[PDB]
Amino acid sequence: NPIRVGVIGCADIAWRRALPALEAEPLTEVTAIASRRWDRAKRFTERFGGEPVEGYPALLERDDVDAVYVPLPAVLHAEWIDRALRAGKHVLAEKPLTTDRPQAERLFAVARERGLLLMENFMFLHHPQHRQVADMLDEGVIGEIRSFAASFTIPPKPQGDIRYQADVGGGALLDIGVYPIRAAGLFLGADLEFVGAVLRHERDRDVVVGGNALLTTRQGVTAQLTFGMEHAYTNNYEFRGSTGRLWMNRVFTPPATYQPVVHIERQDHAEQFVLPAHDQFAKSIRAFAQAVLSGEHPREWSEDSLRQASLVDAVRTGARDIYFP
Ligand SMILES: NC(=O)c1ccc[n+]([C@@H]2O[C@H](COP(=O)([O-])OP(=O)(O)OC[C@H]3O[C@@H](n4cnc5c(N)ncnc54)[C@H](OP(=O)(O)O)[C@@H]3O)[C@@H](O)[C@H]2O)c1
Ligand SMILES: Cc1cn([C@H]2C[C@H](O)[C@@H](COP(=O)(O)OP(=O)(O)Oc3ccccc3)O2)c(=O)[nH]c1=O
Ligand SMILES: [Cl-]
Ligand SMILES: [Cl-]
Ligand code: NA
Repeated sequence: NPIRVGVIGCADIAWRRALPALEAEPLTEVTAIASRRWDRAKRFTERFGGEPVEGYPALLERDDVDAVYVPLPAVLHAEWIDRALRAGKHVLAEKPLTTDRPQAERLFAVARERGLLLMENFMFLHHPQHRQVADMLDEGVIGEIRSFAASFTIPPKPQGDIRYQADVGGGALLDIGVYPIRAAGLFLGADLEFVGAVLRHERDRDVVVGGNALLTTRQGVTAQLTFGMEHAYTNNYEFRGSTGRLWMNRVFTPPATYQPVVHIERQDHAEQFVLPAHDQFAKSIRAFAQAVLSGEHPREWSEDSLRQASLVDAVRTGARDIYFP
C-alpha cells in the first residue's frame, strides 16, 4: 500500500514541484489537500486527486492520511508540524524546517517520542550532481579545498508574496539564504562557525531582502554565501582549491530534464563535464516515502537539519543589520 499523503496549504511549491512528484510516485497516494479556502483546495484536487478539505485541522483528523506535507510559510511551520506529529502523522516539512534551533529540537523530540519521521525537504540534497562533484573534489581534481562560495539570488517577487512578511514567510535569509548555508554544510562539513554577515532590511516592509555571510571551518576553509530577492537570478557554487577551481550553475533547482555542467579550471587547462539529468523533487519524495514505509529514519537527516538551524540562527544573530534607505 502506498503511504497516504495529505497536504496542508495549497502552496505554489506544492502546485509546481511537490504535488506532481507525489502524483507520479508509486509509493505515495495524495489522499487529501487542505486550504484556508475550500475553492483553492478543490482547484488543487481537481488537478492532483484527493479530497479537498477546508482548514488544516480537518485534514489532520483523517484516518486515511499517514503523512502530511507542510509547504506553509516558514514562520508557521512549527505550529502545524507539532500538530501533525501529535495527530500521529509523519511529516515532510518544507525548508527551512523552522525558524530556530530550539524550535527544531522540540519538533524532533515530539516526533521521536512517537516514532514518527520529520524530514526537512531540501530536495536538492537528493540530486546526484552534488555527490558527483564531491567525488571529483575527493579525487584531487583541484587539490586541497581552500574556500567555497555559493549564491542563490532572485528578482523581486510580486508584492504580497509571503517572503515580504516577516511573521509569515520570514524574509530572504529564512527562505532563500538557507540554500547556500545548507550547501556549505554539505560540502565543508559539520564544524562550520559563523564569522560575519550583513543583512539588508527594507524599512518599508520591514523584511530582510538580501545578505552575505562569511563562515569558516576550524581549519580556515571559508564559505562566502550570498542570497537575496532584490537581484538578478543567480544559483551557483564554486570551490577554490590549491591547484584549480570548480564551479557550476543551476545548483539548487535544476530542472528534472536539465543536464548539469561541471566547470573546472586549472593552470593552462579548463574542462567541462556534462552530467546526467535527474528529477530531484521526485527523488526527495521517494526517499521520504521509503523511510516512512521501511521505518528507517536516517539519523543524519535530523542531525543535519539541527546543525543547519544553528548556523542560520548564528547568521541571524551575528549579522550586521542595515536598514535602507
Ligand atoms: N524546497 C524548495 O525548493 C522550495 C521552493 C519554493 C518554496 N519553498 C518553501 O515552501 C514554503 C511555501 O513557499 P511557497 O513559495 O510555495 O509560498 P506560497 O505559494 O505562499 O504558499 C504558502 C501556502 O501556505 C498557506 N498559508 C497559510 N497561512 C498563510 C498566510 N498567512 N499567508 C500565506 N500563505 C499562508 C497558503 O495555502 P492556503 O491558502 O491554501 O491555506 C499558501 O498557499 C516555504 O517554507 C518555502 O520556503 C520551498
Ligand atoms: C530559472 C529562473 C528563475 N527565476 C526566478 C523565478 C523564481 O521566482 C525564482 C526561483 O526560481 P527557481 O530557481 O526555478 O526555484 P523554485 O521556484 O523552484 O523555488 C524557489 C522559489 C523562490 C526562491 C528560491 C527557490 O527565480 C529567474 O528570475 N530567472 C531564471 O532563470
Ligand atoms: Cl530543495
Ligand atoms: Cl553553464
Ligand atoms: Na543581528
